[PDB]
Amino acid sequence: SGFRKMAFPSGKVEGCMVQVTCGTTTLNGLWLDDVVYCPRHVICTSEDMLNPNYEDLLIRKSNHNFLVQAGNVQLRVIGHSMQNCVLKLKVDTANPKTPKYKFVRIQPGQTFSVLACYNGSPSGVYQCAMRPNFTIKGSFLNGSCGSVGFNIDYDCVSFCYMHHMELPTGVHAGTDLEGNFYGPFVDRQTAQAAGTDTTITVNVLAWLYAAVINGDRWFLNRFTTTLNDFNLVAMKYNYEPLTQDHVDILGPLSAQTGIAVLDMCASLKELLQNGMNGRTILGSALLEDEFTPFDVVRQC
Amino acid sequence: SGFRKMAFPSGKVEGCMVQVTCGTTTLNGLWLDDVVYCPRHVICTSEDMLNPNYEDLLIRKSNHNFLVQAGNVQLRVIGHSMQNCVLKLKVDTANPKTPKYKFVRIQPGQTFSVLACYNGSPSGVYQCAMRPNFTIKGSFLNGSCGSVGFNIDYDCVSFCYMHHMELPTGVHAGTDLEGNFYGPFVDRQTAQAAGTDTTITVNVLAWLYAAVINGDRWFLNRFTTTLNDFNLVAMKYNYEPLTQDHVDILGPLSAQTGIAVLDMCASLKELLQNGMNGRTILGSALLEDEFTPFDVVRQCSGVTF
Ligand SMILES: Cn1c(=O)[nH]c2cncc(NC(=O)[C@@H]3CCOc4ccc(Cl)cc43)c21
Ligand SMILES: Cn1c(=O)[nH]c2cncc(NC(=O)[C@@H]3CCOc4ccc(Cl)cc43)c21
Ligand SMILES: [Cl-]
Ligand SMILES: [Cl-]
Repeated sequence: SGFRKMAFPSGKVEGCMVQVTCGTTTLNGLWLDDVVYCPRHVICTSEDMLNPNYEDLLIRKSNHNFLVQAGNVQLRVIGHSMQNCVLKLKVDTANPKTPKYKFVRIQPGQTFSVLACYNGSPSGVYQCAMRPNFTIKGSFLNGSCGSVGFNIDYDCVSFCYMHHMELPTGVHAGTDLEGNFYGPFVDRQTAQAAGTDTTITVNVLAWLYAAVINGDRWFLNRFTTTLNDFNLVAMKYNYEPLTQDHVDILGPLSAQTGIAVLDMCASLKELLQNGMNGRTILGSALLEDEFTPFDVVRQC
Repeated sequence: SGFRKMAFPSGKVEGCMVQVTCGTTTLNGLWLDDVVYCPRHVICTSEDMLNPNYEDLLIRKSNHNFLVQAGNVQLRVIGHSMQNCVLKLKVDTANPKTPKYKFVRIQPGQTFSVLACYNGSPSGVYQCAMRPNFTIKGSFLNGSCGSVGFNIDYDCVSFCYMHHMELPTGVHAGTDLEGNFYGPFVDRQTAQAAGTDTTITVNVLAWLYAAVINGDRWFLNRFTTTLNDFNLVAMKYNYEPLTQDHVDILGPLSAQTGIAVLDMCASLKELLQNGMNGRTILGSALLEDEFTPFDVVRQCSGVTF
């Protein structure tokens, strides 16, 4: 029993965190096998950030302009290349702590653990979701660039996010480990803004199923809804559309609790209309949307 | 920017988790130096749990009745003894991954990270507070016993909790690493209940300071209060009393934000009396009490381990 926002154990990722310095800029890098991945903006000074020409800035660097520190040991950089917005530094030592890993690009609504780091040293771990507007609501201070997001389903680390930037609203933007940004963001200090964010409907439904599994039913009602009527209502509260894929994904939770997906949708419609009336669901007075259907099954 | 419920990095503790099996029961153990610590109820059948005589149950076991597995390697148990509600299994190999550590007993209101484990394998990490009623609101399934709670202070892991039991309300009870329960709980399958809980006032104030640091100021007001008047309000709303020690601990956050502790108390009094009026603080519609003043300072300053 209980239901917490739970992160994956971070040890496998801690053993990969290094500090990358280029000139006056220092940030984090991810050391896997003989390559250190880090945001390409490590080659910029604050005066290069409006319209950096990364190819031009990079061609001017030699391997010895990149200082990589793993613990108290300096690694030797023997090659460098850029892939999209990530810089890949080939080093002369394979990381002995490299876990089994893969790089995965995630979709909005997906969750992952973030190991926030400064100067190549882990500070804490928390759970995040890729918002529908392609930002993450992280907790990152200056120096956190290069910190990564990951999942560890079945002993293999799937790296899905590398932190690059903080937007004016205090939310965060980054890339997958192939250096492709999530959303329409660019690694430039030009004016950028997070688009209007919305609630991850399929995750709210998964979390209502978690509440039923954990013994709470107060929010259920005798009604059902069509999928289209549900979407017409939910969109009025800035909820993401629920697709037939989402309905299918909620199938196992529906079978376990005995509550049809569209019957849970009718409960959600009523919660949006009424609020909670002084009650809570799984210790929350708001509808939680950063648990996926997969997370609920894993935790419950 | 941003403020998340953040756990300590768990790697130092992951390297200590092992699986302990005694007969049909399998749970987790913590392997530090040449000793594996686990709940003493690993030796009980469900019927023994109704009214266990742990000394009598233990004298019937040999070292070979405890199967300890660290990853895919079986450790050799060469001794066994009980300390309060923990069983200590001496093994023939010191854990090469033993971090610098200490065993500390925490007080209600203190937070810690929990590394939830099953079959000696870490599954998740989350941040908990020891409630005023000595329970923790954890997330634990069958097989999670022996999972531990900890903090990291510099490069030293301070182990403060070992999981033993789930209570009927779905909250959790356990011991420190010396086997002393937090709360009036016993390791027996007999009627037990979590007592009425209260809110950790000093932690709510710390989280209001975190909200101010992150730009959420709507709840600030021109008023101040006295510690006695505030405590009359805290008592009325099932909040823990705020002491001068709590006020002193919040000193740095008060100096940074420019909001005196009793000025923030006046904000909290108004929130208790009026609610949030449709608003949220740090994405919450409830007053959060599982961040200590130290957690707020640490998260807002980026301390690493
Ligand atoms: C400077 N800084 C903070 O104070 N809190 C941060 C949390 N995360 C990230 C950063 N920094 C950034 O966002 C940098 C500096 C500003 O401009 C840009 C523009 C583009 C890119 Cl890719 C990176 C950055 C942080
Ligand atoms: C059995 N079980 C679950 O289903 N979810 C659990 C989460 N945490 C703990 C346990 N288990 C317990 O509580 C066991 C079994 C029940 O009886 C008692 C009585 C006293 C003590 Cl010390 C331990 C236990 C879990
Ligand atoms: Cl995905
Ligand atoms: Cl402090």
